[PDB]
Amino acid sequence: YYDIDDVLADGTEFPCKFQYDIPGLGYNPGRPITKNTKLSLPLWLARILAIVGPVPFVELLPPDMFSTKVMNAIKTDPVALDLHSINSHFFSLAIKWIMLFSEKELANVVSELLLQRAQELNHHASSTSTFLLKLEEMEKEIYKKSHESYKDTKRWMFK
Amino acid sequence: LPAHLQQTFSPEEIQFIVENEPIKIFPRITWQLITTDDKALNNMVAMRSTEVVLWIALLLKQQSKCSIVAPQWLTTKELDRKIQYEKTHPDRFSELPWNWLVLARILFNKAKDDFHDPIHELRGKIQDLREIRQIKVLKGLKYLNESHLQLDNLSLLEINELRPFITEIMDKLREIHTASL
Amino acid sequence: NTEIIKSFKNFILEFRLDSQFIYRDQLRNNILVKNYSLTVNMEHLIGYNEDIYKKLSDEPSDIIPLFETAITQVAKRISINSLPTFQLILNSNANQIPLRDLDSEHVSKIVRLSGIIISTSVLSSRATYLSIMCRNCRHTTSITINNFNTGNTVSLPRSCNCGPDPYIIIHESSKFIDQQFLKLQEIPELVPVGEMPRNLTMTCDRYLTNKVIPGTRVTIVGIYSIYNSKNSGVAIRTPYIKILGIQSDVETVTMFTEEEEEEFLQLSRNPKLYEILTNSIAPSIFGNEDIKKAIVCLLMGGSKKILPDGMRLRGDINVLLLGDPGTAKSQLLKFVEKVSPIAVYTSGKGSSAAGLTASVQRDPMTREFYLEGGAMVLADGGVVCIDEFDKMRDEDRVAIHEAMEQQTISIAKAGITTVLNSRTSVLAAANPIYGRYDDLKSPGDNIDFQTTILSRFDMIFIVKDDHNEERDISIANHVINIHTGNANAMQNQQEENGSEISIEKMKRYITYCRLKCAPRLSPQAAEKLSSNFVTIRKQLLINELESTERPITIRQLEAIIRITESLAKLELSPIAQERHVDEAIRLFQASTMDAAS
Amino acid sequence: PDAVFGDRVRRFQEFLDTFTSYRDSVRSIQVYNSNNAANYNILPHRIIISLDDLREFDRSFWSGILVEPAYFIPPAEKALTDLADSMDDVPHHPWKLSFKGSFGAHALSPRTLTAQHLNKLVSVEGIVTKTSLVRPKLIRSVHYAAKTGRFHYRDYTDATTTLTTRIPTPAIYPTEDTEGNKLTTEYGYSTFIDHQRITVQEMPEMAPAGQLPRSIDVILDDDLVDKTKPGDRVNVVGVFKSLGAGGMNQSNSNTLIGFKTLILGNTVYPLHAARQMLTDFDIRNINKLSKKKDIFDILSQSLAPSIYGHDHIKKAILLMLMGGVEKNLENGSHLRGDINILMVGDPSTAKSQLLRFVLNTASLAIATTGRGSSGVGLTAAVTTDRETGERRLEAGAMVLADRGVVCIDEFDKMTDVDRVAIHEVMEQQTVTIAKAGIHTTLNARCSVIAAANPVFGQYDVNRDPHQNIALPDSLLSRFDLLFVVTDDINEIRDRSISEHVLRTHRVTIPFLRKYVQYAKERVIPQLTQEAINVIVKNYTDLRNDDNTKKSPITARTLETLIRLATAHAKVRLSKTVNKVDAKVAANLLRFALL
Amino acid sequence: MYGDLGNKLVLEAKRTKQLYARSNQDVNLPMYHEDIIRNILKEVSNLRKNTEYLKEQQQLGMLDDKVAKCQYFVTLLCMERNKRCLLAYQRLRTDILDSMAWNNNGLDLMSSITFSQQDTNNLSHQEQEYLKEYCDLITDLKSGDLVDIDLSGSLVPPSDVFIDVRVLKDAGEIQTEYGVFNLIKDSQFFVRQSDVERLIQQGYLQKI
Ligand SMILES: Nc1ncnc2c1ncn2[C@@H]1O[C@H](COP(=O)(O)OP(=O)(O)OP(=O)(O)O)[C@@H](O)[C@H]1O
Ligand SMILES: Nc1ncnc2c1ncn2[C@@H]1O[C@H](COP(=O)(O)OP(=O)(O)OP(=O)(O)O)[C@@H](O)[C@H]1O
Repeated sequence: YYDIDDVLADGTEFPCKFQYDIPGLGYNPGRPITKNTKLSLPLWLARILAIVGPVPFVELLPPDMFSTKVMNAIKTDPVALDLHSINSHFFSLAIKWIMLFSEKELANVVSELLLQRAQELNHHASSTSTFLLKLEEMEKEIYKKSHESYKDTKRWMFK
Repeated sequence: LPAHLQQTFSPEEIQFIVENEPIKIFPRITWQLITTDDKALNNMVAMRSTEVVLWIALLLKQQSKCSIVAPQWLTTKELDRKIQYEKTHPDRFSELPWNWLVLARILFNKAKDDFHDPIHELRGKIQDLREIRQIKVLKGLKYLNESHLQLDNLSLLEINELRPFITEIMDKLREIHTASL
Repeated sequence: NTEIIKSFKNFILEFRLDSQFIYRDQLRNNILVKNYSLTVNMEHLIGYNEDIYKKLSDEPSDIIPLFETAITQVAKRISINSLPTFQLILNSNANQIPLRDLDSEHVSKIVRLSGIIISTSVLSSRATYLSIMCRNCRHTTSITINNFNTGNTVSLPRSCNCGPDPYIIIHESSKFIDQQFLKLQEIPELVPVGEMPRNLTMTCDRYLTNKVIPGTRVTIVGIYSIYNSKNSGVAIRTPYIKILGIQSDVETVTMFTEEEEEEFLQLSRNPKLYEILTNSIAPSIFGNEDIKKAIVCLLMGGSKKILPDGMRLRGDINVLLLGDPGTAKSQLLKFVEKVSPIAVYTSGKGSSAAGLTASVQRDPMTREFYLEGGAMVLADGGVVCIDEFDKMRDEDRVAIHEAMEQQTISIAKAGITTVLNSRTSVLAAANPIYGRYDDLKSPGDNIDFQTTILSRFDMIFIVKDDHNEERDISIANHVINIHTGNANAMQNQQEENGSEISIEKMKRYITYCRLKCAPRLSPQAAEKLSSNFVTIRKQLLINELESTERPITIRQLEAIIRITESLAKLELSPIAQERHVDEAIRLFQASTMDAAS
Repeated sequence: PDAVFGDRVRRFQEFLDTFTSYRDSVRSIQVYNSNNAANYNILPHRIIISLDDLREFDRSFWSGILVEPAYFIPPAEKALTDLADSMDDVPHHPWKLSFKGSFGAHALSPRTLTAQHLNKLVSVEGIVTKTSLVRPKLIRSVHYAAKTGRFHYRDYTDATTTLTTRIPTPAIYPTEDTEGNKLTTEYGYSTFIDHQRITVQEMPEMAPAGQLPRSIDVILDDDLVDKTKPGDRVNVVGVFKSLGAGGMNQSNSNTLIGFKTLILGNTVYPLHAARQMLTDFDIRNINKLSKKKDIFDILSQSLAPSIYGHDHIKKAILLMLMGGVEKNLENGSHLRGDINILMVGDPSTAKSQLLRFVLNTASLAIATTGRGSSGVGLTAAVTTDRETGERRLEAGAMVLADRGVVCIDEFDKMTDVDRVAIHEVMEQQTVTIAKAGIHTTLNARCSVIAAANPVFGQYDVNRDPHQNIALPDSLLSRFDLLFVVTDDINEIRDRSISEHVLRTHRVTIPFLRKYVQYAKERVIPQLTQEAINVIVKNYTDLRNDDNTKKSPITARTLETLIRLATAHAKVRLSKTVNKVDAKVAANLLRFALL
Repeated sequence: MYGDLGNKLVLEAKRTKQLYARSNQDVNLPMYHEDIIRNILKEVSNLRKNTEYLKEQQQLGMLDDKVAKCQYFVTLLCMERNKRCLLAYQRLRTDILDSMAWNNNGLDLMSSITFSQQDTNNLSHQEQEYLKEYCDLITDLKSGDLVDIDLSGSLVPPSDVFIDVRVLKDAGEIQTEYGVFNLIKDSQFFVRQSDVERLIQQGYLQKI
């Protein structure tokens, strides 16, 4: 698949900095970029630039506010949370985070989250200015199939 | 190239695999059937049973020259003993006719006005049993482990209704379990 | 008695029309997502329910909740403890005796009202499940108080073997319901002789509260019971309504069904909307094509930017209509009132322009100064409409200067100083100095001294009086068809059902299309309007050197960009284009020339 | 008790590890307070329990605190206070809690009340505008039989224990215990506590437009009184609680609620959307950019990111907002040390644009909208009887203006009765009033920002530049800067405007608010003979050129001419009044006058 | 910054799916964004002549410097990052006209794929030769079956053998095979099952 769901999800930004000083700039004069300078990085190049060197080039700093000031909020009540305005996806960004990181700490704690969100979703499936709908919209695709199954299954079962 | 309903069945063909099962009739009429799965008989005798496939008998009922006998568990004095073995057993469902829900809906179109007093009793004694199954199914999925389930007695219909969501939740969590190591 | 209970638990688990088994098929659907509520439907409920109501009419105030105890006992059948009690919602429709027959045969019978709700109170609490302690003897009991005869259905007795009235209300194990005392007002059209309208009071339960905003048409069905307050002659009491269910019209908070939007998308793909509305908006208006297009863009509006800094832009447009009497600027304004979601109509004499926005007064309880009234705070999200902008000089201009252009007022009267929000949209229709002389002299003499209001509004029409001998006779042919014969009421009903749009369809899709899409104009248009303005200012600049003064300043240039954003809300496209924007200036280029001649 | 006490004791062994990191903290805070009190020749009992130490490893004990918060908190106190004595008993007041953390979806905006969580933990935010009185209250008085020398003991329970609805004691003070001794009471060993109610409005931006703001109220205790100035973005957390008898205490009880909403809470916090602690890093960088000799100009251009030009106006706002000092005269009247600028301009030329975004970075300076009811600087003797026998001079609008800024509009579109009030508060820092009560001189440090419009359209050039608004010169003489905004039409000027509005329908702010609020805490030079020598020469030539030209200036204008340069050195963050500051002060007035 | 227009390119690609797949089968595909893809065809042109300068200096200037190697990677990576989107929008374009090509693959006057979206019927006229190369290929798949099996429609299973069908919006004489049914205007039928399958998908009969 050409992956139209997440090719934009790697289009999002990500703040990290350098370890060396490189004259390769495309961001606009002053072609030497000084080291340890915090730069907004798109996920695609930044994923492999933290790999290619021994010592890689980009200082991968963790955006630990996407670690510590939300691990607490999801370790309390997984019912109505801001899962969305902090990150327009919470799923593949968590996937491609853990591939470089490989730490089972938060890899346990979102595994608690999903079944709890799923526990709402099935038994929410039988049949307002800016922020609110997309709480109800990141869940949409995941169940847009599901209640459309229940919709026809009544319409055969009755007359 | 359907591209519409691919990962599961639509609800119009799940009846198509069950209509090809045989039941018993009471014939009336007297070459006849060469239909490659036939067993055509001679001048057929009434007051006797015969294992006949379903879909030809529904067509035989529109021209109205035969009659149907209900299967042996379709009395109200039989279904009650099913509701006690489950109300004492919240673990699972006990005893299942395996195609019961789609079997009744075919049986309620000129196959209901034949039987001895089933109205205001039978739809009473069925629609209760549908939800008691699905109340049981709501406690089960909360207990979801990784990659191992226990569904023992489910109708084909709920299998066509639990299906298109139960995959991609456990599949998406299969990634974060496996890609962690 | 009891056993009625057995007549209904054995009644709602099986009532159906032909093989749909509906009430179990919705209660199951209603215990899941937490609402805990019912409705009732048609006739046999009526057919034998009168045979129950012939034993419920005697007191439909205590055995109405004898329904309520039943459905909990069918609820636990669909569970297998955290189980609340339920509520009821009704339906009935034959007519509406507005406010006439209200003491004789209507104590404790089922009534239906049509009114306009005006005033909401703050919430409160009464209990429904309590726990009770005897003082020195320490008895423990629990009493439930379900339906009412306001307070004091039953009291607390003296028997625990401890002392008199030893009973106290703990707050450890208690539930609560909320009441309203919202006030109802008579719809001002049904009983005209010479009278002034009256008013009643009512309460409700929590799973039907906060469902109304002030300024709406509403209908309501409930009881007419009587309380007795001891804060006037013999022992007289007062009237009030105990409501049951508001099967209202629309809200006029964006949840609705799906087949509504299906036709809307099926209509919005046909690209004839801009021309077909101008015939179908006002079925009683001869032409007036430049003015008519200004109204549809006014009703929907643009957007609002809270862009990542401190300040903000104002996403709205505000028009004016000045001209001779007899050019239908008046009766056009009643026409926007019914079609708007929220509309008020204060169009006359300003009405004490200091008391237009805010009022404070002493209080009957605690002698306090709190905020009560306003014309703007009622009218947010929608459109107001006023007139007579010649003979108000007192406070009408000093009250709208702050109310417009930033839409952020704060009252600094004796109590609070709070910046309450406002997102309003104004409209006015004045007269010049008897019309003709302002079109037969130097083009001044419109407002008596100041033009500073005129820079604050962008769109200005200046109509006039021609004498074209073929357009009047059609008009004289027009209005006799609409006065008597009512043949165009049969004609426009004949072109309705495939080509035109009635009034009740226009209202519902405007609130849908505004509250879904969010436009933005394309950067290819940025070269277009910039090249437009520099000669527009120059066309003004060539006029000032000829000793011609007055008014154009830069609010209009940031007003055209809202105008071109307006039809993008109409087409519901997330961009804006060039055939989009060239028609937009074609409305405003036409209104630049009349600003000079 | 065994069932209701067992999970107390099992918690009594559980939470002792949940203060492994606080059992040091709770005794370190008192050992010096025990020390300094013995060598004088002070803090309350705050034990902040986080969520984290009670959610990582207890679940049954957890959700009891967020479902039934009535059988758990006096367990937590009683097991706390023994650790105070088991740690500290050798040297010769209950230590209640605060409970900070997150909550997981209990940010009930009080426009909404709850059906789910009544009698539970609630997090509430908003603004307070009531600020009622303060009044003490007894909890325990000790009696003493003066004959036979023996003592007594008595505690009074009330609607203040926050949780247990005990049998009340409808009594003030008893006499004659079971003896023939006239009872004496020791008041030094009788303990007291205070009691203060405050009403909280709604944050009037996130409540959607269908209603006026609503309100509820909260009873707090001594530990955070006088912390709540009226006009603070406060955020409280406490228990939800009903009290009062509804339906029985009077008979027939028709349409009278008897269930008052109350919050008996703890631990308020001011928020900001005064306390901004910065590290060594940012405090060093702000000195590092202080080393540049251009940063007065960069701050001017980095303020209003929408509007072209007006750099004379733009430097003035940041000069005013940061503020110039007033050195009070010892046994003498202090002078004006406030600064008070004014604007006027022909319409739609961004005169009200920059007036609303000074309120976002205001640093606790909440202004009005200039609606000129009597109350702009006064009280109007509003007391509301304050529970039958208390009369209070309720603060109208100057308790918010103190060491802050205000802004008001529409001067000529006002009556007379506000103009007499703005006379007093400008010539004098204080108002003093005796309406039906007490003469009281309460102090105020204010600084107005003005906005008016000319009368007769575009008539400024063809007539006198003066009298152009003709409001009384009592204020014009009390003001200094009358910027007259031009709107001249040039084909390169407007073309530049046209794209810049268009480019924005799609050096930082929080660093800027730190820099000024750090610069209110640095020392004030005032002292260099070199800079005072040049400015008086700079005055004298225009003292020859004020009277034969446009506008006569006065001696108080010299007190500006120190004050602008005085604040201009505050931008420099130095203690030497340089020379370079005196050149921008002269040049700013030269555009203001010519 | 770099692939920014491709982000909003694939963003509006998301709208084309949700328009079709939620409402109904009737596609009315919007437009091809030649104007949008010409912008990224301009940036890929400028980016390609950027690296051949450093391909020219890598032997003469910095002398295959480690900095220059990373400078090749950013120019390498930003190519293919752009390359990922521009075909993905290209595939989701062509993976929906096939559904138009399947359901009306020839049932009644096939090569009349006219009276159909004229503003985009010149757009997909460059894709018509792609489209008809499905249509030519779909013909031999109909004939290359060794027996006659329908591949044109009839996806819903049959239930009964007698179905009441009404007609409207149609005239003329059609159905020369399987017996002529003599279609007059607004007159219902009562027929067997297999005949009307080639006419319901044709869209002449209306209601089952
Ligand atoms: N262009 C028009 N098309 C249809 N009807 C019109 C038009 N202009 C006026 N009328 C009719 O005039 C009738 C009475 O309106 P009226 O005479 O009150 O206007 P008016 O209020 O005097 O105008 P003005 O507001 O300028 O004073 C209405 O029934 C209306 O139908
Ligand atoms: N001189 C200016 N330069 C740039 N933009 C301006 C200017 N004047 C007005 N604008 C634009 O016009 C909009 C509103 O201006 P504003 O309403 O503040 O005028 P005003 O200062 O209120 O005048 P008045 O008080 O007389 O109404 C702003 O969004 C701003 O971008």
